[PDB]
Amino acid sequence: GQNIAKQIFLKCKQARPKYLQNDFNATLVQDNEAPASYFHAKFVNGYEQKWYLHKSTEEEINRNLKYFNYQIEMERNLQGHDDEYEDEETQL
Amino acid sequence: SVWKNPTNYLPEKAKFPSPKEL
Amino acid sequence: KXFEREWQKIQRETEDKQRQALDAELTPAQKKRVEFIADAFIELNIMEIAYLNHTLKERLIKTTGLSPLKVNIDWPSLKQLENGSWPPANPNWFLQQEAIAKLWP
Amino acid sequence: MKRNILFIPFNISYSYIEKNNNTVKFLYLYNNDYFFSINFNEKQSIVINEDTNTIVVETRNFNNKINLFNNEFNKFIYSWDNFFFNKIKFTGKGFKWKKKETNLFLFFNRAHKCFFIGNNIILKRLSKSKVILLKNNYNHLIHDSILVRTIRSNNIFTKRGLRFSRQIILKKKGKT
Amino acid sequence: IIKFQKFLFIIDNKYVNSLICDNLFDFFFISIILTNSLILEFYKNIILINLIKIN
Repeated sequence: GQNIAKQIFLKCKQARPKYLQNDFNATLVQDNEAPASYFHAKFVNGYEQKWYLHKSTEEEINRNLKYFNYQIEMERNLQGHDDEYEDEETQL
Repeated sequence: SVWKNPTNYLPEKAKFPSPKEL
Repeated sequence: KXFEREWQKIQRETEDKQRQALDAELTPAQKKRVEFIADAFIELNIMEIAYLNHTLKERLIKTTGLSPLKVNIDWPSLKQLENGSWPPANPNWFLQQEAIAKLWP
Repeated sequence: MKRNILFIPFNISYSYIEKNNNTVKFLYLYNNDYFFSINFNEKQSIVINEDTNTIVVETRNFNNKINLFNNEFNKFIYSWDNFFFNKIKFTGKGFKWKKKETNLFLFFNRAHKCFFIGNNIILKRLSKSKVILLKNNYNHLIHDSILVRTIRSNNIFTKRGLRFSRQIILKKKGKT
Repeated sequence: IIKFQKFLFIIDNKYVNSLICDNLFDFFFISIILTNSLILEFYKNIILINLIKIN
């Protein structure tokens, strides 16, 4: 549950900022008091969760993130927001 | 003093709006 | 010399390289180590308890080793050890208890 | 080995049951409204996480149909108290529509009528060049969304016409 | 350095924390009480020797 969180912290900062929000700030803390190492997260429209990592994988986490990101589109599109990208960003 | 797996730690899990609500 | 041979088992059998957090608890492994030490410290004539208290203050000032846990050069209270060895040595110590012995009431 | 993954949403709560004989193994999903069960052979071994509501599968039987078994199982559960969604657009001059109670009226340079009529869908207009469909089954949606597409689609020369909001678009030069 | 972060802190690769004691009472404690515990037994057993003569 350490190393899984190591890699995520890179993909939050080592990754590209275009495909992130502007106010995205990722951190890292050593909490000896916790039961297990965790990945707490906060989304745009109010959603908030925690995922402990002493048992899971990096793949089981991503489908949870899709289970949120797929819905926020269904929430923000109804508000009128175009959260989509231009077609010219990546070709095959 | 060493790694023992916890027992009762699970947080709340966010509930999404239902189509009736929406 | 039968003690050195017996001792090297118990440190091996309690080599558990799991990372730890210094707490009240201890492993059952570590207790086999502690319990073997007490079995050797109880069965010793009083001429020997005298000696062991003299050994330590020859071994603690040497302090070959750094750690915030174990013996340490930067451990503050080492310098006094040269002066006082036993509280029975200080004759002032002999005043305190008889003085305190009458202060209980 | 490929160790397939079964997602479970958060609204759902489940249980896992076995015999004393241990020759039968099955699983039970239960919600406020619905309930659903399915078994596992003696050759399928299983792992569970409450941390993620995900379940992992190995198959000593080496059946390749399981990859389809997933998508049905996964989407059939998210089909409870959640929609699927899709969005449609257009870009052009003499193009428009009109919307009246899940009855969409299309005028894209064609002599004939072009009504679109939705049986058990949701359709809500957000702008002149944009409309969302919503339904609980993904397979009826595409059949519902693509009929709109077949009236006009993207020209390979200009991105003029209709299109989905997420798609592979083709382009080709013309009249430099 | 601008692009390094810390991952964990542990002591001798195995201990996370380290209490700080200022005192050495812990080491000699076993060495003292064994004197003060045994010497009483002499004080209570030497008497039982003299009583045999005196009685």
